[PDB]
Amino acid sequence: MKITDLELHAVGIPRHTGFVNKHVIVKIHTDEGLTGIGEMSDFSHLPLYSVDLHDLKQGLLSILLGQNPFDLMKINKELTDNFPETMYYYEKGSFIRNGIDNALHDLCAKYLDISVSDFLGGRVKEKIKVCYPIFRHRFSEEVESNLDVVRQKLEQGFDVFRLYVGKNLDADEEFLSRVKEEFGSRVRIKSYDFSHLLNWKDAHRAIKRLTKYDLGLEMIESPAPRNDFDGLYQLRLKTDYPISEHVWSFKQQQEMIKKDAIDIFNISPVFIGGLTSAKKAAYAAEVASKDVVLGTTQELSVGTAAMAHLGCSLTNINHTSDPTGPELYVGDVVKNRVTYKDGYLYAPDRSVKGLGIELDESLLAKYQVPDLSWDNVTVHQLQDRTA
Amino acid sequence: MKITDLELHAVGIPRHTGFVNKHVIVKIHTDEGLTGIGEMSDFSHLPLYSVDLHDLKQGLLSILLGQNPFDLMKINKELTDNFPETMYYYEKGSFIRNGIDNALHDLCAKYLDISVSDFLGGRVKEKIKVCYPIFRHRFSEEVESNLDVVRQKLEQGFDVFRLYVGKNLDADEEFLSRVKEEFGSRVRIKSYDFSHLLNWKDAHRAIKRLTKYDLGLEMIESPAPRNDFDGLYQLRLKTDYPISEHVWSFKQQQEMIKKDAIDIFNISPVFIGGLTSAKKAAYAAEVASKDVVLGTTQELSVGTAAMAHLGCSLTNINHTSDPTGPELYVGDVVKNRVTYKDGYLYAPDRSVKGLGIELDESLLAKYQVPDLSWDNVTVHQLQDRTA
Amino acid sequence: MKITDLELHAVGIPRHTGFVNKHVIVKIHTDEGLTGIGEMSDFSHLPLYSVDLHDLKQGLLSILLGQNPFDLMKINKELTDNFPETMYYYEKGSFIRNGIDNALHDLCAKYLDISVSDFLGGRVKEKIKVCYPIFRHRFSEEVESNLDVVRQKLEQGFDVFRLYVGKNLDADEEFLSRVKEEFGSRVRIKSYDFSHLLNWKDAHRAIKRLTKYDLGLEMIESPAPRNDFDGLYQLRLKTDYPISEHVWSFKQQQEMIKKDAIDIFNISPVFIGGLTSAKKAAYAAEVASKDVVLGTTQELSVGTAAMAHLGCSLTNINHTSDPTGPELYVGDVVKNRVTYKDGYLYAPDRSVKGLGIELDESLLAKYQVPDLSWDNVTVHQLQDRTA
Amino acid sequence: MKITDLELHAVGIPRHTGFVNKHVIVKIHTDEGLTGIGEMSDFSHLPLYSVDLHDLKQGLLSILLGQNPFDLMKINKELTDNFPETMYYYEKGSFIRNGIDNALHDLCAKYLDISVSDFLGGRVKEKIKVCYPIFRHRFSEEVESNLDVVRQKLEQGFDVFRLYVGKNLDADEEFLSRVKEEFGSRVRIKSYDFSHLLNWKDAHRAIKRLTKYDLGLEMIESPAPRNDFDGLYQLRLKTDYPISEHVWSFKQQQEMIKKDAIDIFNISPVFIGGLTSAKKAAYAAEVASKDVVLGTTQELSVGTAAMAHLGCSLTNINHTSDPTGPELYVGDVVKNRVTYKDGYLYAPDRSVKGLGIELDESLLAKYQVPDLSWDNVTVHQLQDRTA
Ligand SMILES: [Mg+2]
Ligand SMILES: [Mg+2]
Ligand SMILES: [Mg+2]
Ligand SMILES: [Mg+2]
Repeated sequence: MKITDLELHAVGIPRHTGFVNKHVIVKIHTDEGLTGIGEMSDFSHLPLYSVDLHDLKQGLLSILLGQNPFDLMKINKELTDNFPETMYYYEKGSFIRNGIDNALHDLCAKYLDISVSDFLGGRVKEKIKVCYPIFRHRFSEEVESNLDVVRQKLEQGFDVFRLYVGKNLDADEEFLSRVKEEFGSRVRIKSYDFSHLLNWKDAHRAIKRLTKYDLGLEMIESPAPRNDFDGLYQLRLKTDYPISEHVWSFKQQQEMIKKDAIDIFNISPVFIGGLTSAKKAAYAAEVASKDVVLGTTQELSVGTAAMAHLGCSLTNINHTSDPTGPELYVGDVVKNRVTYKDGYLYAPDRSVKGLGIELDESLLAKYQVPDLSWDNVTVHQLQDRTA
Repeated sequence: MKITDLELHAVGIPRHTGFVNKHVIVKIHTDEGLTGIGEMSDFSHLPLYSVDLHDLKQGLLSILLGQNPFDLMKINKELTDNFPETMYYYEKGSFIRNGIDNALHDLCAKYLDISVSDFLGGRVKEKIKVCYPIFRHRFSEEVESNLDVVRQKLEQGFDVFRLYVGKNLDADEEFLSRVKEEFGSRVRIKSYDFSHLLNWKDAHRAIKRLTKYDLGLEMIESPAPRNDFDGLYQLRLKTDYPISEHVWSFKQQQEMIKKDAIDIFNISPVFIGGLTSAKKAAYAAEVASKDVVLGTTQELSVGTAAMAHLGCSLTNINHTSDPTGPELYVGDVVKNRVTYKDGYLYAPDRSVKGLGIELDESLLAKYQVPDLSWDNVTVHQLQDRTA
Repeated sequence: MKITDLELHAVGIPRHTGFVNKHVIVKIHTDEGLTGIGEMSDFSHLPLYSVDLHDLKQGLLSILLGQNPFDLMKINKELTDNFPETMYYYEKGSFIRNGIDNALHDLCAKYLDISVSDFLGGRVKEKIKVCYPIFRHRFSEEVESNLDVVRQKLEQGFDVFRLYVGKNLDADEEFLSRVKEEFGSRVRIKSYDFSHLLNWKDAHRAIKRLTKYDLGLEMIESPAPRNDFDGLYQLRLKTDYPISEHVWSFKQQQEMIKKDAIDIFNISPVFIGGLTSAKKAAYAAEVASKDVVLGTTQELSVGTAAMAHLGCSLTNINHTSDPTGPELYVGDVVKNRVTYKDGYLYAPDRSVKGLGIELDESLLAKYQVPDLSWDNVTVHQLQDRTA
Repeated sequence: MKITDLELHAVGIPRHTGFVNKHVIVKIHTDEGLTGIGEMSDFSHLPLYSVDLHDLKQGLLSILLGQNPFDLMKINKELTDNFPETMYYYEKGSFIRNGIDNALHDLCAKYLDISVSDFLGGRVKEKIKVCYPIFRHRFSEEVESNLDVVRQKLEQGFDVFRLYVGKNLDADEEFLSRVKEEFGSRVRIKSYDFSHLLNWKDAHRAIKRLTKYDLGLEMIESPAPRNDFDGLYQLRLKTDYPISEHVWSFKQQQEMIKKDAIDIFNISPVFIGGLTSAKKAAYAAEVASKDVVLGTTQELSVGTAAMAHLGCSLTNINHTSDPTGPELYVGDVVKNRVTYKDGYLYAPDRSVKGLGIELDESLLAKYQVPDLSWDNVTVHQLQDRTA
């Protein structure tokens, strides 16, 4: 069983918020005819440069050609050798490794005629509670619209949300106040996400005022600058609420564990390099007796399926998670999108071998884009995912 | 696919050193007729009490009956719930979990018609370098015999050994001196193992005198009391050689990582609860950028096969390992023992589904023992594995 | 005075060692006709992906178009906003910012009819002592050739070299032994560079054996993994020799200062984002009373000129530096290359406004490459800069 | 281009508060006829001794004569060699270096026919928000007068003030209460300045009671004894408000950064040695991701212009600053004083080469004083700047 070819399909898919993200769908072919599909999710994050896909295909083929897809450890070592961890939340090399590794999981599972779920340790649960995102308000006039989003998504079954804050505390607080007023306890905002925008003391001030509104609050996320382990730790001591932070590299995670800097490790395949790398991070957290939440960059159904399988295999996810990409994007590239019901993300049919998802060639063509080039966008928009 | 029954076969097998160990061979039956075999290796360690196997079978069946063998994470969680980690090197509950988990790996692999190697992440290598053990000298008159062991094993292909030290430094040093004198550089003693017998300062003194003899020395193992993380750390700073310590619980490992107490994590399925638990520990070490060595309690071919598969899947084993059980025991319970050549342990045939090993019912009967009861033995003998 | 257009010229230039690097020459045009030239030096480092230059030109123009070139702080803030620091030695975004910022310095200086030297604080010295690199030996058979390099470069005036070590200590030591034997004290090897390849304890062992050879040794560089501040600190306490490390981000530098992890800060424009960013790093080091050495990625004459101007303005460079790009590359893109005499890099003519260098359009065409795509190369080769 | 002569003009100028400060206006002449003007601001601080200006002129000429004004780094090194940093807030040697360095900036800019703004990195903003000072109350009967100051300055456009506290908490609190009562939210008191008068615990008590009044409070300044880094740190952990402290030497700043002792670094040219030294301090703060506020000793228009140029070039000034000297002093020595509008200090006309200020010889004569001798004044008056 050996890899014979690789295909990278670039697509552009807008969100209901108006933000347009570019993704890359992966296809890994073998000598036996089995093909694994994967996803290099959301390249639309800073830095403001783009990766040449023609060159990337050559580099990746050079690595994969002739290899046994079952050699996951070997292949991931070589992938990391060529795309080193950088201690940066949005390293494009991590998105790349992720697409290859989840495609390999799909491939191996298909070959074995089993769901990726059973290739990852089986299931602990059949679905995971998630939350719908409300992007940060930079202005008070943005509140009304966001309240309608809550009203609409709640009616659709999403009773839990998360709020990005930090830019305009008055606006943040106006929103939280309106929500509590209109929905009482019907809606929960499980997290206030600062996106590394504030130094910890300022975050402390913000946290102190925002936490006046506790609508089923579960955690405060990224309340310090990237890699500010000391700040995270001090904040963890001053905050009653659990502190959560994204895991973007093993070194970064090791340090947060060494310093006991946080309470919840936000782990997501795309930011750490794939399912293989995410499992290592999740197991490290388990060994450290740390809580885990399944994070997201907001991916399409292929990427969401992959993470749903991993999510349902973990024993230390005791809080609400974040992947709601297929609900946020207006389009997708599959025949049947992953399913969300009552604010829960369901793991794909365990009876279906592979990821449990199927590409729709007509949709791949429909959303096709010539490259990962950038369009007109501001830094604020890239940070907040707004348009 | 569900578990329907469980069998526990107790056996007693003497070593060439004269020490007799008791093991338990596991059989996990399913509704579809597939059976997974496992091993609860070497129960012959302190504390000086024994586990009732009739009661254990009931407790384990209560847990396993009706479950899907592929739910490894779920099952291991329940196993740990019933057999908690204790921070003790020889917790019998860990040996128990190990036997069940490796039997489940065998079962799942058989069902999928693949080697356990491909169920663990494939291969990074086809064999792992190991060393033959020379148990500690309590007296100078024990040296001669041990020199013959070296002479004999070297001729058989084992050019690397490890030496247990600490009880009699004069004897330890006499041995090392004789070896260097007779074999020059033909033989390497990759580790001096103190077995947690000395406080770190005394170990430092011992290390300073013993390291006068460096025959390809790779590490100093367990040079401090059990769980003495501060001592290990101080010794790590005073020793040029890497310091290695066994991983017997996640809490213990977390602490050694938090304090950067050691250089090499000695990981072995039997002491941590199985392949699933060992993978978690190995991945935690990888995330922490720490070296790993495959340790051992000296198991039979079933247990050695399981660890050989895991060993060949890891990317961070850069030193000589220790599993040489099948070479140390006079008998075994399989049709074909694992293979050792030129001081290397080979991973079972990757073409053979499952563990790649086969039980020999006649040998199971031959070595059968009614229970895990203890025979006449001293504390020194249990610590040194001598007779 | 405003920016009106931008040009990015990709080139490929082989080294005498056989390694081929790709660079990007920058041109920033203004309404008044003045053009600043710059260099995005050596993109040929991992990660193994390449930046789309057509897209990059658009992104950069979006930032620069219409701006006043004299607004260096404002522009650098916006550059960093779009190309965030990642805590990674070879972040391509840093090379990009560097090319833009040094082109802006050239532009501003030209407008003022002064040398970049006088735009950076004048001069403290007219030349800086540098060393010629001897890339790491992976095999003993590579020694002879490297000895000839020393023999040849010494005859040309380079009496100081630096040696990359870590892969094969026997080979490293063979080289050092041969050199001392053949040249006595005629040649100095000012640094042993581990390139973050070893954990600090292994580096300590290596340092202990390699430092048996002290041929005017000034420092040990990168003797620990990237961002291993604790390791650097411990090594700094165990090593008599100064410990030096590259500055690749302000956060990383802040942490090495907070922990007093090193003795010498290796600062180079390309890895930190340009002259503006390098000045900030150098001043931070000065405020911290820390020694500085001018590092390098080995750039062409445009990039080397820029760093020569900065180098000669600093008051805390008390050791031998590393930029010898124009001596290492077989070709260049200027009419007159920077000058090296007696192992010293001379700052460009202070009477010549701007960088003091002039592009040669025929050479730009000669070395032109269609893009920054990768050719066949191994990880070892990318780490060691060998072919 | 070389320095040929130096002039030091001592002047005495009273404040509207009645306090009389002595300053020294600097003139640096060159062979080409260009003259740079500078200011050694407010020598009227303890210690109670004065510097002989005849001797100083000789010492400074010895240093400057024949030098190239563009050699800022070289000259500042030599200035610091002769006037060492002492870790004291009011080291007269710092005022001296400051006057020379800002005069050199004026000189270099004039030669280049550009504003000092463009010699410092351009602009990030065109004006900086400042606050008017209310000096500490030692008695309750001093409150009324200070309330009139607020009433009067507010009408003139200053809506932000800062209050010196610590001597009489009852008086401090009486003032704050009256202000809030009479102006509601019309006026903001951005800082409560303890002037290093109290030990941190006493400051904590004072802070706890004073912060009952939050009129746009931005920071607590100098809430611990000089150089009490541990105290500043403990207070930073116990105070929600940012803690700010003056930077009077690089060693002091390095230590506050090493210990993460404060939130905001109050940087001002006069206390650190000039624009060159202040830029180094500001860049160090930037590298440390620390906020900066432009502090003051309250200087004349020459010194305020210099700092206005630096202030508008920094990217990390996110709070209200303090320089309001030209509004506080009854007289000045220039043709046109720096401009303040709506509580903002405007950077001098960017079209005017040099500092953008012009000396008025008649005013220099008017305010001339024979030396820097002290008049009758008490320690309390020198600490509080009262009369
Ligand atoms: Mg995203
Ligand atoms: Mg044992
Ligand atoms: Mg380079
Ligand atoms: Mg003053």
